[PDB]
Amino acid sequence: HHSGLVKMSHPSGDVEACMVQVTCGSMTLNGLWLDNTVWCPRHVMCPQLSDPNYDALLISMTNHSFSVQKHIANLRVVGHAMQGTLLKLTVDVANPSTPAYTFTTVKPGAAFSVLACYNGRPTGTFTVVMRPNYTIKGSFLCGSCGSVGYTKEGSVINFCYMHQMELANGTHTGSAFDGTMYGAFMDKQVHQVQLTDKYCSVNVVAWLYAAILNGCAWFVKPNRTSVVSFNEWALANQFTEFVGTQSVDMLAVKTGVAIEQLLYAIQQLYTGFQGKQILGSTMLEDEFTPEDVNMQIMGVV
Amino acid sequence: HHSGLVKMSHPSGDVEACMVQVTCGSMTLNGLWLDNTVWCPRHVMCPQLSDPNYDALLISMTNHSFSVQKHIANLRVVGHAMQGTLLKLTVDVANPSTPAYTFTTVKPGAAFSVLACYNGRPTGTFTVVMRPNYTIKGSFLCGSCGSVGYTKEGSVINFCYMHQMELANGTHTGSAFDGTMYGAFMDKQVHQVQLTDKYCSVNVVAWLYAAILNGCAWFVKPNRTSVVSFNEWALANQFTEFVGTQSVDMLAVKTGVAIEQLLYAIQQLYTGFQGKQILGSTMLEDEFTPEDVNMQIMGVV
Repeated sequence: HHSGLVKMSHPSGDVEACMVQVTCGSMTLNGLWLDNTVWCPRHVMCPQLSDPNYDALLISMTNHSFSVQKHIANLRVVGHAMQGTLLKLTVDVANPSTPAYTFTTVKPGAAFSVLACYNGRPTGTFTVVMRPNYTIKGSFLCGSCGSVGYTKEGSVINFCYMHQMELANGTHTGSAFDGTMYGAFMDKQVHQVQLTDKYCSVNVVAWLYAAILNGCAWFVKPNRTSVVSFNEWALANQFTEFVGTQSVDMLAVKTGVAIEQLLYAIQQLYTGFQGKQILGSTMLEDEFTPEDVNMQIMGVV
Repeated sequence: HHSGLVKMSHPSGDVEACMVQVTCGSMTLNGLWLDNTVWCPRHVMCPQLSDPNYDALLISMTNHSFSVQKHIANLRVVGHAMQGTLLKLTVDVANPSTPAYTFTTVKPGAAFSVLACYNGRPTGTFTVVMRPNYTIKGSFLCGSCGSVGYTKEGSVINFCYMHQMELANGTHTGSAFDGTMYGAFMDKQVHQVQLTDKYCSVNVVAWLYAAILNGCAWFVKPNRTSVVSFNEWALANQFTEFVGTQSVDMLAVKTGVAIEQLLYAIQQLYTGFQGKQILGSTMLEDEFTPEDVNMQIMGVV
């Protein structure tokens, strides 16, 4: 039985109309063009990208150091500034396709859509969850820096991610549009310690509820673990602590299974499934959120 | 270690600009508006959708039976015709956002992108493989009929799917734009036998090669099975017969592992992984194609 659950991304139209190519000397990557501002990673200023002095690089630059092309036009740069790990270029024309938008920060376990681009040309879209160590399991190649991740509320786009790097274990990180990197990472071509990932408990619970909404419920016993008792279990077992939400509450209402019944389940399943399947998997799945389950299986925003 | 592989869809921009809402009396669904033609499922003509007479319904209709709204305008219908399970409405204005496009038929194991829509409003994009029983494991709700699936070559969009139904096991099917349904299915609200699914061998091979390109290769032995010998194995074991492609050939070249080495591997792994993992899974994965692996891990179109 198929669960109705797929990795689903927002439609990328509105964001595609905001992507440009930024070139500063030898280096070329993607930017995001909203109003009269173009955002892009600052290492576009760098030739030898290990321990570089972006402050010195920045001052070395004038407005004519930066070339910005729209492929999906040429924008004249009339300003330049650095904010954390991003450049903030000002251009003479405002993007007439600028969406209604905000900037935001995504939190571990939250999902968002990524528009992957090369040379300012949109090439693919996918959706990820911010992991607990502030990486994502994306699909990025050389030239992908500057691709953006975003959520959408109504017609408003919430930009949350500008892509910056691949870590040794093949995951990816980038920055928020305040210029801070997610996690403790730095935008230099240096060795960095990746933190440990954890299962996202709220999302494993969402998934068990998705199984239930598909008729799969052998793992539900009457037993129960309190959130508090579970959260002390979690800290010893590479699970995040669990924090409930109204979205998880809707699922408990629709199915009549209590959060605490599944917290207990997680505790048992972690040790072993015992040769059984859950939604065609034999390991806990934490890549779907309570909102994904509410929307895709029940129609609920 | 993360493999760099995600379920990746084309950017949906060009197609979003082609989606409209079609309403005929009580029933509302999505259409695809290219040039002066709007395509939509024919059961929009139906009130009691079991054993309906579309031929009689069709004749019962005039041009003023059909209302077509663009939300992402109102199009006057000046023609109407039925082709298999689709209506072909002619409208007075041609879509000025019409992409370069073709129609095509997708084959089992091939991947494509779906733009899911409600009331003519794009709401999500995802990517699927056409299964061997001509269903897809999608994410569709009431009102989703008329959403479209498509591939993309260069700037040309290859429309291959217009969504029609959910089968009892939770999978989905629809038609090609010649109006034929995929598989033996019919667009009536009646019981239908679903055929058996099979593992897609070419795609399990692509996946084992993706593991190899990520350093994971414990399952590679020197042993070998011929395609022919494997294809006779497959017919007894719910695998598709394997047909190689140049894309699978590139992977064999880049890694120096022979197709036949992995065909043998599949044969052993099918019985059991023996408590080992492959790319973080413990079952064979057939949802990624040789082209997905070539593009996402190596940059190769």
